[PDB]
Amino acid sequence: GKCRGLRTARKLRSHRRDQKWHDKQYKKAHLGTALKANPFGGASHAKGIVLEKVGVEAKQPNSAIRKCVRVQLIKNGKKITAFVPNDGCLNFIEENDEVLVAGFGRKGHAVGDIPGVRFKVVKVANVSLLALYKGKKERPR
Amino acid sequence: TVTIRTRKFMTNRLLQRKQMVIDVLHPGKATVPKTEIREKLAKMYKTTPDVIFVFGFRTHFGGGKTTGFGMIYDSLDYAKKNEPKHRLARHGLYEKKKTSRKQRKERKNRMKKVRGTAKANVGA
Amino acid sequence: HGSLARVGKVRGQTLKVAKQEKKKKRTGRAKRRMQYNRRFVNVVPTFGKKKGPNANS
Amino acid sequence: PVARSWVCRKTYVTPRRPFEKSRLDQELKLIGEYGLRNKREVWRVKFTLAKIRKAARELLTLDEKDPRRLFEGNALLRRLVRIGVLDEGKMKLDYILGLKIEDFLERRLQTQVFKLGLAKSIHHARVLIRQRHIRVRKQVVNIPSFIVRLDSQKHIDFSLRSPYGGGRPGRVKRKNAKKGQGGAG
RNA sequence: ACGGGGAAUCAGGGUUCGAUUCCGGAGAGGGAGCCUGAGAAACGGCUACCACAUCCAAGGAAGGCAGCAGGCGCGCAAAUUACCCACUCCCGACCCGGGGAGGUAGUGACGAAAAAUAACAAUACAGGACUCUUUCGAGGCCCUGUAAUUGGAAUGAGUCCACUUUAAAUCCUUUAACGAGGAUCCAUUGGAGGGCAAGUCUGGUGCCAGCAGCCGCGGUAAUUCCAGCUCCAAUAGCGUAUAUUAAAGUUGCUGCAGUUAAAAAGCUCGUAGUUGGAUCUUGGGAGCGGCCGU
Repeated sequence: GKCRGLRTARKLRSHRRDQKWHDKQYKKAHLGTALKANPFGGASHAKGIVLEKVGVEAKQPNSAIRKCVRVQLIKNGKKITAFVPNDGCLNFIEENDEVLVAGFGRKGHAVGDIPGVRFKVVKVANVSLLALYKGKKERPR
Repeated sequence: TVTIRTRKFMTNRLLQRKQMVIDVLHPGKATVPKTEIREKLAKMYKTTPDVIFVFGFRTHFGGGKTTGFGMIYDSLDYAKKNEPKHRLARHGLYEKKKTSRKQRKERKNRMKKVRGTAKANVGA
Repeated sequence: HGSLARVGKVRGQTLKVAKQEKKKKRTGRAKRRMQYNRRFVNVVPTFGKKKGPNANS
Repeated sequence: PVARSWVCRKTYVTPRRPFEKSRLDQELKLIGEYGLRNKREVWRVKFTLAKIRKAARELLTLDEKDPRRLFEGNALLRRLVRIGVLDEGKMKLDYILGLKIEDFLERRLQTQVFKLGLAKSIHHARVLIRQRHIRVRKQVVNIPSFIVRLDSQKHIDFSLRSPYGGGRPGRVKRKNAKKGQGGAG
């Protein structure tokens, strides 16, 4: 602190109050703009409907094709490219399927090789994509 | 070898009864039925078994000992007077109506629809 | 290379081996005992360096 | 609005680094020595000691001959002494900090049932507790956490009801004796 | 954003949460007006309007679950159209009636507590005490560990008579009888390049498929993908996404920084704000312990 007056409580509090806005992690949480522009509307997960299956070219170094899924969210009507996890799990996603969709892990930031894809597909037609991959549940059709 | 030591013994002249916490030793065999404890407490306190009401037994873990609460009234005319109706009914000397509260309430709300003597002609 | 057509390529084309028959692993304190026996009661002071449990150099 | 308690608290804390080799292999040294079943049984003891050891730190800040300290301190000392962890010779609360996890593991029923020699191992001891063969002052104790009061140590023996005592002989013997007379004819 | 008592985290300071069982407030689809009464601007009262919606012989009538269940819808997201006034209390003219208030079961891995999933011996074996031997080897009186080796002794998961429980039941506790060798009465969940505990093993793929919080792995000896064996970690739980706390001395009062890493106004005056020099009583009187103490 740069005012050690005994009667300086408000300058020290009112400075700190003003300088907390220059923090990212604070400015984000304490404005509507981060919580509005969030496609999930501040929710953890979100059910949406697959409208196409999309190949996304991996980043500069490594070079695969990352199989993601273009999603119309129910609650918002908003557009999302959400990644599909492990080997050969895009074979489990028929078009126009209700998929439960979570974040990727970095609180709405793009992960690894996948440019501007912040989401993974968790369940497809209310059946878990780990259970389909392990073959425990069979896809109800 | 089923033994009964009584405990917290108290004489309520204002409900006309003895009351005591009943410690029952029964090592080897099960929780002994209330009837047997009632007969075994009658011969203990020099009374008839009919004016005794002995309930709420919780057998200690391991099970060589249980604890219930007991009452010995002076007369059956006192017993039947100042005893809760469910604990009389366990001795087969009280009967309550079979009709559930769902029937009584649907009757009550149908009886409010009609006024006067028509209130009798709800249940047939 | 590889469009949407190559999905589940490598998962498909592995010689699918069925699991071996195991005497089932003991669970609870029977296991923690067995772990304690593998480490602190049996083994000897070794020349140079002590090896890892899964070690197969 | 209901007549329920709700009051409940954790009895352990998970350690900050989940893979300290030095900790992982000192807590398995504890589990082997004293025949516990998971690291929760160790973090449970460590947490009780840490709460005791927190309360002690709190009383040593206070001035000597403080009424709250003298009352609270003696109350803590007579408790640790009563369970056989600390000594009557050493009941002074700067010794409470010089006190560790083996002192509490020694007083749990599993280890007393073993170190009285009416069990064959620490793992056999849990079996004898779990299978309700042992008692403490005519009370059959199912549970090996049971910390033994210092006065209540000598009254650990078999149950009167168990076949190890003068009890009704068990299921396997009685079936093998009935099969033995079904085998003889 | 109902407030608070409080909750989480936590060296010391803090930060975040508090719709949520106690207190106080507010509202009964939205506004508004009022009757009765001690007490209401009441909604399980009434009167309109607005919105919505029911019945209709089309003239009319009836409605208010943010009470208990239950239904639709909305969603990532939340249970039975159960039994009971016996407990707790409340209401009434009332020892007697009534109470979806409340209690009891049902659903319930929100979460918390305890705590099974084997123990013990005889053997093969191996490592470590000893007489002894250069080495081998001998003995096992002593130990300790592993083999779907064998052997009885165990006790409850379950099955289940009875009592107990209780308004009547249930569960628990007690207790006849059954109830275990692959103890098949079968422990998962995630990992095994580094951070980070644990394979430079084998088979497949060949910058593909995929993994990968980050750094990275994948183009023909892949420690990272897909599997097998193996090993590790937590364990009846374990992973994931998101808010949030510590870690963050990366919001800094404690406690940060500002020549060059981000940063001192171009410079000065200047009012509120903040901070502000030194100085105003001391010596002894009374008493104790061994010059100093109360």
